Amino acid sequence: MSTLVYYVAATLDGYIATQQHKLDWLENFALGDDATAYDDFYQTIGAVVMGSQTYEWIMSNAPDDWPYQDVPAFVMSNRDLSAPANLDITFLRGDASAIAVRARQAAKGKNVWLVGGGKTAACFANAGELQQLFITTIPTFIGTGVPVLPVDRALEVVLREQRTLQSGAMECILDVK
Ligand SMILES: NC(=O)C1=CN([C@@H]2O[C@H](COP(=O)(O)OP(=O)(O)OC[C@H]3O[C@@H](n4cnc5c(N)ncnc54)[C@H](OP(=O)(O)O)[C@@H]3O)[C@@H](O)[C@H]2O)C=CC1
Ligand SMILES: COC1=C(C)C(=O)C2=C(C1=O)[C@H](CNC(=O)[C@H](C)N)N1C[C@@H]3Cc4cc(C)c(OC)c(O)c4[C@H]([C@@H]1C2)N3C
Repeated sequence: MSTLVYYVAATLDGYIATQQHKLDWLENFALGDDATAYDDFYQTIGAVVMGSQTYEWIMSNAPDDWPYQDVPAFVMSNRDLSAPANLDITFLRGDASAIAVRARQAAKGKNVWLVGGGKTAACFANAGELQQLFITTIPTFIGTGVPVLPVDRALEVVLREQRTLQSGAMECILDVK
């Protein structure tokens, strides 16, 4: 069917942000020309899913430039949060299965991009709803920070592809189960 994919950038110790929710280690790093183009991945996406912390990061850091206007967007939270009334943004909560079929439908046969973050990704994985991961790994350790996938127990994956870029960053596709 349609794939729920976790496409994310992470440190070598498996963190997707500093403990203060900063991405200096990420944004200050030049992936290089030989990286897989962002567009080529985003072309395969028909919906995005997010937790509320990642939503608030994007709105505080790019308030006038929502990046996913091209697709519907589902933000999970237990608040009655509000989006600018002009943006394709829905707020859902609870069981991760219902959210996935809602998002897979809206994706129209394209994939659902689980942008994150960790807590949200783990909710889906614990529910057996996460099917693939695409990780860009930055050659750095930050010691502590936001965990990429805080699952409750060991989630094993099959390595389906891996590239090492000229800059030291790496890319891999992981299939769940
Ligand atoms: N480096 C990268 O490539 C990426 C980095 N990031 C970073 O990750 C950080 C945040 O990741 P994280 O800290 O894991 O927080 P999340 O982004 O996972 O948001 C977590 C929140 O989502 C809500 N939520 C999750 N599951 C459910 C559910 N089943 N039902 C209802 N609400 C739910 C809750 O919000 P509430 O409290 O509202 O209930 C929870 O606190 C941010 O700093 C972001 O910038 C994000 C994506 C990729
Ligand atoms: C592949 O390597 C990745 C690198 C090198 C990255 O910089 C980033 C990622 C990578 O995967 C991925 C997604 N890739 C993306 O290209 C877009 C930004 N979504 N990201 C997910 C998001 C959403 C977002 C949004 C905005 C507006 C950001 O402002 C720039 C931003 O930094 C971020 C980021 C981060 C950026 N978090 C919060």
